[PDB]
Amino acid sequence: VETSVYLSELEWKSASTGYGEIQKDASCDGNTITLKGENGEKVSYDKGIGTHAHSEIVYSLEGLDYYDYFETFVGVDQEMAGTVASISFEVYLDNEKVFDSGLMTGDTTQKHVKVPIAGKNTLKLVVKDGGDSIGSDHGSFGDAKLT
Ligand SMILES: [Ca+2]
Repeated sequence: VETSVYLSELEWKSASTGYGEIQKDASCDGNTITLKGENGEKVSYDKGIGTHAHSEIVYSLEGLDYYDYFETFVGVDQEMAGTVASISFEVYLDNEKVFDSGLMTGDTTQKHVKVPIAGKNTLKLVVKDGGDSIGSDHGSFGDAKLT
């Protein structure tokens, strides 16, 4: 088995997005995924999932009970720096929310997610539209993986 498994290596049970394709290892516009770093500069990610509010992406963890955590960084993909981008990220394990970023705009520093998955069957990623419109709502999951 792999020591970690990127979500981009897995097939989802279902996936919706507000634009285009859910992109494997790229932003929803097909660029290298970038998030806002603590120093104000971009942080680039080789692996991850790029999507667009409103998005719900559901993965089965059947045959993946090997792993302790789901880990990822989340934020507005910095291809939309300077825009009206406004989103939130939620992560569910089975039927409960385990992570909620609250509102993130283009300048909001990326957030790290590390949630335990032991004993759970289903991982669901949600990108919501910040309560305005989906305009510029490009949300990326940097380094998203089971580990
Ligand atoms: Ca929005």
